Amino acid sequence: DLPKSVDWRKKGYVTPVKNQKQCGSSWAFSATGALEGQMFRKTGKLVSLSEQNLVDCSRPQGNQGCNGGFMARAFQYVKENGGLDSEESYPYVAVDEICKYRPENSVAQDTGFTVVAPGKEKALMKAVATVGPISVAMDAGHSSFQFYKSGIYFEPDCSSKNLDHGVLVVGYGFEGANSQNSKYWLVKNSWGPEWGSNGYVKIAKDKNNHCGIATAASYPNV
Amino acid sequence: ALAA
Ligand SMILES: [Cl-]
Repeated sequence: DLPKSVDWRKKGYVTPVKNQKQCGSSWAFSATGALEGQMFRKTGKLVSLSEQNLVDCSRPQGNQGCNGGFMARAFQYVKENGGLDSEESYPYVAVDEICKYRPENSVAQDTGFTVVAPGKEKALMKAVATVGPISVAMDAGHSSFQFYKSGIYFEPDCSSKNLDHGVLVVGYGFEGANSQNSKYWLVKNSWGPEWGSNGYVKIAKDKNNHCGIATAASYPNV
Repeated sequence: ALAA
């Protein structure tokens, strides 16, 4: 079966926490996090990827820069575009700018993406355990989420269907001794290391798709 | 979503 807990940060698949600042680009941070773990799995090298590359160039795939977007449209762009640059070559400035995509600076590629059956937390558990970090959307429009600090986050006002924020599941686990209760998803956010728990949040797991975490999960195929 |  599947492991009782997984934490890809402990295996070198995850870069330090980033900060999207005042730009609606969480979708891009989620998409680069997932691509960063897959390229690492494939090559053994961890390289920070460019969210800016995505914000500036994927309008054709249906993204809207700092006005919003979707992780699947971003993997679609890296595939149609044939590549994606590093952060070091195409830095993040948090505003919509001129597409400056440079093929010679590409450090990642993907042939498309795989989707996790919507609403299926156990399908998600399976993808996290066998693939690596997974891009997911959640409902983060809540004061308790803005002010989150520690523990398992559970917010009654959360929706599993109306989502507004893209994040990355880097693993899952539980608190205590019974591996079957008090479970949580380990999630990397893009509001800087200062938000939450060093930039992460534990979201209640197997509690009816809390905050929509398994409503729209996907990962790139490299 | 954006940080407050
Ligand atoms: Cl956003």
